Amino acid sequence: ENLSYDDINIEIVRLNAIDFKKSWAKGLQDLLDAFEKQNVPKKHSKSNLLYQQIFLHDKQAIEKEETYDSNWFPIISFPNELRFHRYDWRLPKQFDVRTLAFPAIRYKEYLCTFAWEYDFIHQLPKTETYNGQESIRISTSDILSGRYDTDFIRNYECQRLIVQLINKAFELRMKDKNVREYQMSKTFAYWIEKGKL
Amino acid sequence: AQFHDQLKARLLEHTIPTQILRESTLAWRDFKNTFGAPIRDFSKIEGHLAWTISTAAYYKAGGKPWKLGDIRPGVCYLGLVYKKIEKSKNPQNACCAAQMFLDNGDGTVFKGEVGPWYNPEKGEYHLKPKEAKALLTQALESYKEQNKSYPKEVFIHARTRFNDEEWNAFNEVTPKNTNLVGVTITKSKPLKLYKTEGAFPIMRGNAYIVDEKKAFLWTLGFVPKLQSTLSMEVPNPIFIEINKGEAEIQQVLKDILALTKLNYNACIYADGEPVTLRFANKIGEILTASTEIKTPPLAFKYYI
Amino acid sequence: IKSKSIQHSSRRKQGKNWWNDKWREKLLAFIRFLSDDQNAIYLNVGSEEKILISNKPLKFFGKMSYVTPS
Amino acid sequence: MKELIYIEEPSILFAHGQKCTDPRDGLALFGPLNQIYGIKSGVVGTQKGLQIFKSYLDKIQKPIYNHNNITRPMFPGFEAVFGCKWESQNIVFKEITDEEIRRYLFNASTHKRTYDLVTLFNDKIITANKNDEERVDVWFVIVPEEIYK
DNA sequence: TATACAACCTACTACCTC
RNA sequence: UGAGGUAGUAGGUUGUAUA
Ligand SMILES: [Mg+2]
Repeated sequence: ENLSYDDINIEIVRLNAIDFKKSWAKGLQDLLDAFEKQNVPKKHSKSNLLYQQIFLHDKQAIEKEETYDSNWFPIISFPNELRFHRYDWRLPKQFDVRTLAFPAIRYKEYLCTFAWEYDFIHQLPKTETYNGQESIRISTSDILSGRYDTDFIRNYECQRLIVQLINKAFELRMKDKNVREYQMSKTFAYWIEKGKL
Repeated sequence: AQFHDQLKARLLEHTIPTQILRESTLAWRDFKNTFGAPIRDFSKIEGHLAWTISTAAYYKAGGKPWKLGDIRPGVCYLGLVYKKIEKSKNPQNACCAAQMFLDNGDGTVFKGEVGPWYNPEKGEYHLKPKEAKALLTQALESYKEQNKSYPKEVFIHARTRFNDEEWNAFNEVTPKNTNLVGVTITKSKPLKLYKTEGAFPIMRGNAYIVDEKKAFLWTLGFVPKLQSTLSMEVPNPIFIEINKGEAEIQQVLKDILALTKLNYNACIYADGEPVTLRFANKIGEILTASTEIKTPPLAFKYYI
Repeated sequence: IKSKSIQHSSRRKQGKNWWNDKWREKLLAFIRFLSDDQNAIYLNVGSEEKILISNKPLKFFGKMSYVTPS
Repeated sequence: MKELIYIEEPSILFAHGQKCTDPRDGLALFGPLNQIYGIKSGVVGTQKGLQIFKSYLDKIQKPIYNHNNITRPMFPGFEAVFGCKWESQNIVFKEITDEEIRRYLFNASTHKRTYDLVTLFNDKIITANKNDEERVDVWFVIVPEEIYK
């Protein structure tokens, strides 16, 4: 590769040269192509496999466009506001927030029952609360950075709470459908039966 | 597993290369499975077995099969792996490293920084300031001894994240003109890119960038040259994050792939994970079975 | 089946014959089976509110690919 | 629709300063990077293990093929690929008698039996290392079938 | 200190070979 | 342990919030 094209000796610079400078394999493949073109004579699978190996020494990828599916199913909309209700003395201390119709958490110092909606009746029918003390936060600032963080709840916790609500809501929803349950190590699996479909 | 690690540990004490071969591997037709069928039949892959065994034997006798060429000159790649030592004293966590760098003749130096630095907590897969200082100082001194100069950059990668105490200790040790970059390589986050039309999976080398500091890399899948797949059942990508550092997300991915192309223990196209971490895990598995070696050898022949 | 081993030894047996297509179509069909609306699935997070998940997963595309073998 | 970037596959060097991506093909065409002159082997195991090892070592001196020679490149042979002499004739042997394995393997605790087998094998290896004149570059441990279980 | 979660970590057995 | 990969199972730790 240190021999300039302006320095090649006469009677060679006008011929058709094969480039072994970059890689010897490409040069050898070009040599074999030239030999096979101009009917060069040649004579137990040690050479057929060898020839295939030389040919496939570089099966480079092509500039072809492809489209790939994923398993990340997106969420197109959220409820407008995330609510925080008092329900003090109307919710027993020895009563878990699970086994309840709607996804609710009892997180933070007070203002428990983190659910998106009201109507936990027939399960704790105190039905006597003052809605003025309830705290309401916009889900837009919770998910999308913003100034949703305060001394009440910082932004990081405010999102790990929403992920918990979604993971619970999926579990409660996937029970009015027509599937049964399987218990894995750390999660639940949903499968369809034989009679259905 | 008790036999192999103990044998390697004592021969490590005596520094003797060794290789364990089962009788079923070398002669698989003799050991049938009570039904006239070999338990492990190598009929269709009899040449791959020979490739692997010959390459391993050649490497263990002091010979280089190949070397890496496209790697940034002036950087050090360190891989930290934690193994749980819980036998008598406490559920301690030992840290074993592996170092790779290339300069002064285009040669490749692939060793392992050893002398496991412990941490006496049940969890806490991190290093206290003194142990981190010792680790970085030893790696830097080894590089300076080999290259007669200090590294321009250091590329620390691990399967766990780094905390501010460890990074402050590292920056305290590091010289005036040396930069440090931390990378965390998780392996099993749930992303699976299916191909819409064909019955063959996504190609190897495709990378998806989710942010200026995080990206996915497909180190497995369908490779054009071999016309086959490096895995099965819709290969899984790996997750790369630039934790505690300042660098570009493309150079990191290129370096990760280059590191994946260094598996001497087997003769394959490439492996999913970088080899600097796999060899560190092997070193840890070998060491934790022994009893308090003072200064273990750093060469890879004795371990693998 | 009330055993944790014969299910592993059957999962590993059955998964060997399934490739890109047989996983993709099955996952998409299972997701579409649950959906109530033609384009979303309803999660009742309350008596008046709900969370919708799109029926069609995220799609990626690239400019470099390979010629599929026969 | 998100865009996926592509990273070109790295290249590993071989003999003569040449480049490739598949180590098997690169070794087959060009060869290794350095010159060790031969591998003087040493076997530890029963006599049947020695016979198995010698048979395999003689087998790998000549070409071996697979079913798909594109998915898995063939093996030319040891000396053709590496340029090294690794032969069955120059083998140093240290024998583990059947009585020793029968005595040590049976009974005892799961830890004790493993410690006993490791002690036996490594005592043989170390004693051969320090109390012998013949050089052994790499030692091969041909583990019998019963020791594994 | 112990029990309800989301986010991260390691360590084993059992089954495949394209 | 000639190797590589896929999946299952078991536990643990930190940051909240409670009893
Ligand atoms: Mg090995």
